Amino acid sequence: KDNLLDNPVEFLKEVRESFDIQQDVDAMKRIRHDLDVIKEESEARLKLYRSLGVILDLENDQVLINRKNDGNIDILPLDNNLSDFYKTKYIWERLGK
Amino acid sequence: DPRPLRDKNFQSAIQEEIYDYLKKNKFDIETNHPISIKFLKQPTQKGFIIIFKWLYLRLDPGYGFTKSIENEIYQILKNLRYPFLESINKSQISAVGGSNWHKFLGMLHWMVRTNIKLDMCLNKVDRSLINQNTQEITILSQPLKTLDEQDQRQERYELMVEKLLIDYFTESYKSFLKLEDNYEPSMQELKLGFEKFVHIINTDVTSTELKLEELKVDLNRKRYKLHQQVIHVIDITSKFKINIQSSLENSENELGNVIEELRNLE
Amino acid sequence: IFKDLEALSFQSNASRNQDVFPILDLQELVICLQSCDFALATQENISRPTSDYMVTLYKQIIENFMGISVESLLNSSNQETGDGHLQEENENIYLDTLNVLVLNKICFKFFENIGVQDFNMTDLYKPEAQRTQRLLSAVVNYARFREERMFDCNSFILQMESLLGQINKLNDEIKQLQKDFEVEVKEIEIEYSLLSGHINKYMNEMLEYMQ
Amino acid sequence: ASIDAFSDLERRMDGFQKDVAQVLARQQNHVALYERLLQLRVLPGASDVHDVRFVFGDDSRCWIEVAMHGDHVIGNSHPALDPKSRATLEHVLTVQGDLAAFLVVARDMLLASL
Ligand SMILES: [Mg+2]
Repeated sequence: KDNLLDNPVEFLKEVRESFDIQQDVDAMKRIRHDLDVIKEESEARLKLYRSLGVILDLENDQVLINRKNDGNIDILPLDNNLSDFYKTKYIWERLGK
Repeated sequence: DPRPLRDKNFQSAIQEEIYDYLKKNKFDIETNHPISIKFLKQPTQKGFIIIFKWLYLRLDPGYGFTKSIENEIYQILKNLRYPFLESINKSQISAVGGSNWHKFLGMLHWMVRTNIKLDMCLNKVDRSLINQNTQEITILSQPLKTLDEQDQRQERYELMVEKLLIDYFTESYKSFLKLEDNYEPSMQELKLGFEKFVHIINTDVTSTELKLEELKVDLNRKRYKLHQQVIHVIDITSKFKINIQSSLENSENELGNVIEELRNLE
Repeated sequence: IFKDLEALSFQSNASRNQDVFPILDLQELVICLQSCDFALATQENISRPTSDYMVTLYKQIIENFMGISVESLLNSSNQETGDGHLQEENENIYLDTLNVLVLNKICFKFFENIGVQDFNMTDLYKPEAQRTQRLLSAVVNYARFREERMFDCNSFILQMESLLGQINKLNDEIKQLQKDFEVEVKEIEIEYSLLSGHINKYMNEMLEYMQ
Repeated sequence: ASIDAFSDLERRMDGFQKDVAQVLARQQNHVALYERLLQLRVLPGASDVHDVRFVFGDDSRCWIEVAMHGDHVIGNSHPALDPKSRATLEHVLTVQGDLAAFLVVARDMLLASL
């Protein structure tokens, strides 16, 4: 009779055996390795960019300029707003006062 | 022995009760030995033997008294399990109308009461028997419990028909000893009875048959219901895995690109 | 212990039968009673050694032929009304006597049915050899007669066994069906359990890399 | 552990399915965003005497090289910086050490020339 599994036990078993655990685990290991690579190979350049005085907030979707001493700062958004040349020009102009 | 036998009031009362039982049950008419008999406060040995014989034959008819009952009274009482047997010496049995009659008088009373209770007991037995002769058909006619709950039914049927056959055997044998060789009456009584049997058990058959055909249906409904469930899991499980793997495949590629761009030094 | 003196006693060549049934000799009597599944019937015990065990033998006989239980009838003999008034635990004065006499009465009616008219207490508690053999002879004659009446009743037996057979076959079908299905549910539940444990294991090992 | 309880498992799985997806969000590319904003890449030097090359502009518009270990700290530059400027920067690195300052001054200087 159709709409009736011909052998359900064998089907469940066939699903269990195809459920490759170590494959996805190994994938996770590969991913953590990649993350550590990005960290190590980004450390210095990030230290330089932060040394300029620019810091990022991808949470608030905005960036911050803290080269203005005396409790003042600047902010810039990353929505689909204006061109990149504009952004760059503003960030650089407000940096080396 | 534990009884106020010598107390004159006690004696008077048990005398009254004895007299009442014997007179009510037509003792004097059935045996003219003492006739119109009334309070032998001073008994005669003859008469005492008469009374004892009457009462005991009422307890155990078919007993065969010898020609000197005095020689049997003690053994009769021992068989009856007379509780006060120890308080009696065989010697006193020969002439009880003397000083020790207070004991034998008591004995007589004890028999009267015993008789009272026997006729009562046996009555119940009769009733009980009637009850048994139907119990089976009643219990087998109660609402049918599923196989696991109703055990020992085949024994009930076997017993029922066994009792029918026993009735046929007993009555037909009565005829046989009476020199009647035709048992059609008994046989008829059997057939009638057996028909009742064939009826009730037939019900069972039908019942069971129906249940069988229903069970099939039920199972076919559950099986489907179950396989669906299985299918369900095998479905979403699959999806689940797929989805997870997707999440991984994307990630690894993404980070890959990132690393590549972190290493492009054109 | 081993008694054959009764054999050396004078045995008249003439005879006189007062009963309607034949009087069987000791050995044949024992053979017939044993063939009726009364294992307790032996030449040794149904001779002068006729003792208290006769109560047991008569109980077995009546219970087998009348198809009733003596203990049951005695139980129903001793109870008028017991929910409230309890004047029964103390009156030992009559209980034993009454059980004894009731047994004697059951035997009495049974033997009345099979051609003995004077069964009495002696036959149960002061039993004698010759009279015991007379009573048991009545028993045997009735047994033979019955064995002949069975052939008249074989038809009923066969029909019965047929119907009971039907019921049992059907119930066997039921039991087989539900057993099979229960097995299926068992196997499936097993594999599913392995799959659940597998998935849970997968999620546990993975979560070690999340967090 | 009965198939009837599979509902329960569908919960955990739906959570796992979720949790995994949340941890693997693409959010490790800070460096590239920085470079795109500032239009400043840090590259190897064209001559390994000067190891570090800073590059301003999307094209190879401006750039300057630094060999902080040798005896020629300030190396090449395509915008053709004059001696005075080169000494200025070499002191913004040798004495000051403010690398940010060096980058702002170098950018202002290089973007002035062609
Ligand atoms: Mg024979």
